[PDB]
Amino acid sequence: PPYTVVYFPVRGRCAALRMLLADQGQSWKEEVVTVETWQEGSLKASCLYGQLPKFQDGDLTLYQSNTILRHLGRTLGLYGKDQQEAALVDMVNDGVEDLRCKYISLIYTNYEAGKDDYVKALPGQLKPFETLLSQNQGGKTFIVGDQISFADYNLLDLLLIHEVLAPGCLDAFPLLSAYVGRLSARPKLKAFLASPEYVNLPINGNGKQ
Amino acid sequence: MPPYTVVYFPVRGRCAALRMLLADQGQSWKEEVVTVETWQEGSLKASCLYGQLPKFQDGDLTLYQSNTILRHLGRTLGLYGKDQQEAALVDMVNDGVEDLRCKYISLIYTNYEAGKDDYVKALPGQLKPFETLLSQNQGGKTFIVGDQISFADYNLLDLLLIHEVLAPGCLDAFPLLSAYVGRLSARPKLKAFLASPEYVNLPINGNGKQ
Ligand SMILES: N[C@@H](CCC(=O)N[C@@H](CSSC[C@H](NC(=O)CC[C@H](N)C(=O)O)C(=O)NCC(=O)O)C(=O)NCC(=O)O)C(=O)O
Ligand SMILES: N[C@@H](CCC(=O)N[C@@H](CSSC[C@H](NC(=O)CC[C@H](N)C(=O)O)C(=O)NCC(=O)O)C(=O)NCC(=O)O)C(=O)O
Ligand SMILES: [Ca+2]
Ligand SMILES: [Ca+2]
Ligand SMILES: [Ca+2]
Ligand SMILES: [Ca+2]
Ligand SMILES: [Ca+2]
Repeated sequence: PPYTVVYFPVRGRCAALRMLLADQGQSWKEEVVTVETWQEGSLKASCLYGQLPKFQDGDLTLYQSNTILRHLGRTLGLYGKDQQEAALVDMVNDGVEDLRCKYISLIYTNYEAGKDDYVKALPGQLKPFETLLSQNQGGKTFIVGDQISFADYNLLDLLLIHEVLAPGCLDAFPLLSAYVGRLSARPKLKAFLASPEYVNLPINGNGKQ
Repeated sequence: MPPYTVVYFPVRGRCAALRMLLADQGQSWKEEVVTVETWQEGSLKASCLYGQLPKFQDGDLTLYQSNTILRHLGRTLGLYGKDQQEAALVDMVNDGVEDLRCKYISLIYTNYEAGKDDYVKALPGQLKPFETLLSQNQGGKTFIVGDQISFADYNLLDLLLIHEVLAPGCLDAFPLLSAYVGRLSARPKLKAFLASPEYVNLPINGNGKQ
């Protein structure tokens, strides 16, 4: 396969790029890194920023989950139709990463005491994505433009993991709700999301969700 | 009138790198300044996509997210690598810059007193990947990716400048980063901008800490 994904046995920051690859019919190899192997230190020391994911595209080695998403976006034509739409794609993805950031901070550093405040704040954090859908073909296509982009895969994962954290959190948002259903029904993606490759990995590395 | 408008607090902050980019590229822009009082009134904030600044206008294109603005100017002004592989390396650098900027912002705004010594102790391990990247590209003598400037250079340069204010001499451990700061800061239009009142008379951050 042209691609290799190197990561812990978790969905985490590789979930969206895996959905992208599956949906696009691309083949890849998973190199699973155990925490025992990670704690040994040598792989970590070799990583540019001492972190995973690490990704290989033939001779090219990449780090940074959003670098991997933008690279796949660029090379597979999942980055909008022109420079103006590419900027809108980036603006969506940077917004997804900000909330993913907040989610990861809750999960790994403050889950027991901070979940109440997080869930209370969540509608205000999701509403921008509903507003963006409402301004693009009535929400009937994708988050930017009329073709899928890497930002759609990242937003879709963000929405899925938030439905597990806070069940019902999309019920006030009809366009986000319909978008989750529509993209989740794309045949290759539907098959991936139902497969044990996806279903039998935990969302996060500490067993919280 | 200029095609660009930057809408921000009277701070360098997350606009410093994109302003350096615009000035070094000889582009004109308008600064729209937002006071704390205006921000607190709430109307502008409610109208912002994610409730935050910067906001950037390029004609009728309205953008938010500082790295979105950097990438957009990187596309439209040809500062995004020579091909697809280089563009990915440019992203990889910028995402690393943003991760450390993140940590810097968290120190400055939420934990300066108690956290500064720990931060400064961790800092060489956080700067070293950028020294390593320079060492692997033409011996560190040109740019952070490839042989032409990219938006990631302006963001990294800003990152390095504010860390020298936070931890003077921190680049003494990193000869290629140190020479790089000096070199890029000497580019004539950028040198002029960095010396000018419109840069020097803004604070680095919004809370008076640096
Ligand atoms: N920007 C990079 C981030 C990559 C990243 O964070 N990788 C993590 C896994 S997902 S991140 C999962 C978890 N993150 C956190 O615990 C961060 C929570 C809080 N907000 C904080 O800033 O400390 C974590 O593993 N943090 C790492 C740590 O602090 O030790 C990793 O490799 N960790 C191994 C390591 O660093 O040794 C990307 O997008 O890929
Ligand atoms: N991802 C966006 C970030 C934009 C952003 O953070 N904008 C800030 C100014 S620079 S950021 C400076 C400062 N950060 C902090 O106070 C805390 C940083 C820590 N990591 C945390 O998240 O808790 C801050 O203003 N945090 C926002 C806040 O809590 O009000 C803003 O508009 N704030 C006004 C607002 O939100 O109302 C981008 O890249 O442009
Ligand atoms: Ca394998
Ligand atoms: Ca396409
Ligand atoms: Ca339902
Ligand atoms: Ca324009
Ligand atoms: Ca160029």
